[PDB]
Amino acid sequence: SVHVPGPHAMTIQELVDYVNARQKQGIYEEYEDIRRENPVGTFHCSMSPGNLEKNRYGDVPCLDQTRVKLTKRSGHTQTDYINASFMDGYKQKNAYIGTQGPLENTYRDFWLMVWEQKVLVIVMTTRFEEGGRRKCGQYWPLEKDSRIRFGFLTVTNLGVENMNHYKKTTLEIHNTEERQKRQVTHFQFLSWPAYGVPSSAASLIDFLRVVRNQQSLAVSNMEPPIVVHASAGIGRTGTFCSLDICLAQLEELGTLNVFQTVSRMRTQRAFSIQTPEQYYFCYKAILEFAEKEGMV
Amino acid sequence: VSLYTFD
Repeated sequence: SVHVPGPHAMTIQELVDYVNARQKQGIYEEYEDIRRENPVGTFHCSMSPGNLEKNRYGDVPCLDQTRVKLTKRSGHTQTDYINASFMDGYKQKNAYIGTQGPLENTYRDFWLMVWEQKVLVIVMTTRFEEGGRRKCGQYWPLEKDSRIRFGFLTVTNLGVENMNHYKKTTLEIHNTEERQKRQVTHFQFLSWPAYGVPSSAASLIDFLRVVRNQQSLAVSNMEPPIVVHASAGIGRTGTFCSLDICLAQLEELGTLNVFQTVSRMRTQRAFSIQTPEQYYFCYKAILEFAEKEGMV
Repeated sequence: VSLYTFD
């Protein structure tokens, strides 16, 4: 994984001092420093005709070097392309697939990716619409017993649990060609607006724990990536994954480095973390968690 | 024409 502690992992108390020294504006300047880093990679597949329409946003391509390729294609319009990026996690290659909110014309691509990448957990940190603007397609059967066939992948909703700030949807993916079935858990976090931070870092971290627990549970029953998406799949997605990585490293090694995490993440899911507020949120969420956990 | 980051 690109996410190794080195070379400047910080303890939680050093993180407190670091944030105190830099303050919000210093952290914002640090985010700008990240935004300016020489972008290593190309976006040719994203920009190819045929694939342009598969990008929700003209300004959010995905890197060639880390993209999730679709193998079992069908139909001229299904290229190997989905706007989806393999993302390392803490001590884990390809812990996530960061991807955009599926478009009607990429629903089937999305589920193909979920099938091919053996995904067990989908994390969605977007509503379908914000400001009456569609931000994500309704790419999964919303109501229990509802199903949608995406070619040879039939997705059936097995139940929806409505929690505080998120919804947990149990999906069956039935590969009807291979006669194979898999349960995928779909988590939709509802209180994290685009370009924003979650209303409560504690709610996000609890959600992170729920996601982790479900990933761990599903895996104990087979490591596949967790699909993490928002609308573009970069801002809230990068923030979610970065927080996850930092918290995981904090838990295991007592250290973290937000700047390293985000910088490295942006070499995999380009443009990860989309506002300085989200970048600052990573720090503040960690510090708030640290306080709540008596670590500081 | 759909942009994620707009001013």
